[PDB]
Amino acid sequence: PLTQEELLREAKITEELNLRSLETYERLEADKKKQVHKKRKCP
Amino acid sequence: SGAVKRQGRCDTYATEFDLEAEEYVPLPKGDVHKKKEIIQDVTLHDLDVANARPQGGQDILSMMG
Amino acid sequence: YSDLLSQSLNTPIPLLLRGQLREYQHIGLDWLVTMYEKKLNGILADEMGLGKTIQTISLLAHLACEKGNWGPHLIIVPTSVMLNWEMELKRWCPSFKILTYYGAQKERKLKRQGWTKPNAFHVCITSYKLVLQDHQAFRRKNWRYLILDEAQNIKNFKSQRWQSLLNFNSQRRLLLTGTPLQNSLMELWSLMHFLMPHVFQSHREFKEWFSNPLTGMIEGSQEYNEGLVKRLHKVLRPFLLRRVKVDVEKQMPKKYEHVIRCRLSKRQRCLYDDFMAQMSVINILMQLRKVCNHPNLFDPRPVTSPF
Amino acid sequence: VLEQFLTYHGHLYLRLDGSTRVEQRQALMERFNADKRIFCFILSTRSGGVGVNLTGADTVVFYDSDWNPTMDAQAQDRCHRIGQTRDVHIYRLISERTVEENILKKANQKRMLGDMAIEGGNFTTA
Ligand SMILES: Nc1ncnc2c1ncn2[C@@H]1O[C@H](COP(=O)(O)OP(=O)(O)O)[C@@H](O)[C@H]1O
Repeated sequence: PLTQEELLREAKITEELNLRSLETYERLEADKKKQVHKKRKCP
Repeated sequence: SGAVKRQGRCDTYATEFDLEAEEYVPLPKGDVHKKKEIIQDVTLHDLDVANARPQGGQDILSMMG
Repeated sequence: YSDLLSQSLNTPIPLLLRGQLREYQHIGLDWLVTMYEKKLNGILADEMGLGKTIQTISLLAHLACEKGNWGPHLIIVPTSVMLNWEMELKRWCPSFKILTYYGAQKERKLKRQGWTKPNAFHVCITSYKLVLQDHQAFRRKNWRYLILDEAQNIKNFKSQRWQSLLNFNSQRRLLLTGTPLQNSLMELWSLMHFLMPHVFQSHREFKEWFSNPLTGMIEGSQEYNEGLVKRLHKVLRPFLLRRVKVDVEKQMPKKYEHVIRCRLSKRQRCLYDDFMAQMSVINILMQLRKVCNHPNLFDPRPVTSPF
Repeated sequence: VLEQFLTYHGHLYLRLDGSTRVEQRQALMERFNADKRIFCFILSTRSGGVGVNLTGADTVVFYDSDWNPTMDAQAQDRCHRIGQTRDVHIYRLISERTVEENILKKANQKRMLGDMAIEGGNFTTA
């Protein structure tokens, strides 16, 4: 407590990677959601 | 009266087909079930001729005409 | 303040950021971080599209990296944009622990479980529809930087948000809005007093004695149209940064505003004359607006059918 | 009634109101800015002000302008976005010598008030 001047600036890497992964998953979800799903097969 | 008219297909489906013979009218507003008072002014001869020469919907009595 | 800031601004480094700022965004970041370093609150009045959100994100990143200002940061943005600000913070600076405080009573209760712990979160994102009634939990907090997106919701001091957010304990305050005016000059006072109370400590009357003369400059009443406007500019100079997109991104096409006016149809003429020769001025204006749009708004033509 | 009028003339459109769900709003935006067939995009003036991106259109017709400004601007900015490929023509309809004339005048006055107030060179230079 009150002693993370540098420990915080070092541990920030893990949170950065975590949020990166989370936001990449968000973008992937949005991309897959943007699809059209149209199929006119002319029976 | 029982008369049902055809104002046309819904307006949102205008983009469905390229060109069609159907007419497009905006989604009717207001509640599906609505009433209203009409202050009509007619004559007695109208009722006389309506009861002497009846009319109606989907009745074969129209053959009288 | 203006002179000593010009002296201070006679350039920082965008450290700890994924993307890169544009030449003008870097200058805005420099201006507002120098403002911070000088212990002054300001308004980033950059027009829409210029990307003040990324500028504020880079400012927070710089504060956390260089000044070690990792403490809790509160960002109040409209509910429809909370997701946008969260995505922006994650794409540009994922290092910050982001606390997206939203949901129902139980969800928010759960999300506040253990938030008093140090370093549990670095940037808190919420909305006015939420902080307005949960101020009891946020008021008693040591916020370092208070950020409000789309500050136009705080346009007036009679709206329960200006009051709810006024006494929020915070070290620094930042307002993001593209239109601080065009409703009245009192909105500028509502925004500034929230920003610098001791500077505008005088109640709304003081800036009303600034607007009323200024408003007459547009109307028939006394039309100085000079001197007082330059004094107002001097007063607003050290607080707000304003830039127009026509020159920052001038590559945009030109836009033309055309105004055409038509006559009123008899069906419109009769109704307008009837309402004019009639309630209250507000009700009359509303009925006239309703008439000018279309007369069917009152009663469409009656469908006729036999009796 | 605007749709009732546009139908009589045969003009494709995709209305947008506050009652529409944000999902439906985004879907209509994406379908309009992509499909070239739709000619009109009827919407309210003071609807969702942020997130709107209707670069697919190239002209604006303000039917019922508001007394106060900054919202017609937010409305104009829905088509006058960054990346626009063609010039935007904004048409404003006013029914003569009515309350509408007054609203237009007041809007202009407010715009002048705001222009003379904030557009006085508040850049990082000075
Ligand atoms: N320097 C930049 N690099 C990449 N994208 C940018 C940059 N500046 C702005 N943008 C884009 O501009 C958009 C507008 O973001 P935001 O600032 O939230 O909107 P507003 O302009 O209304 O403030 C964002 O989606 C962002 O991707």
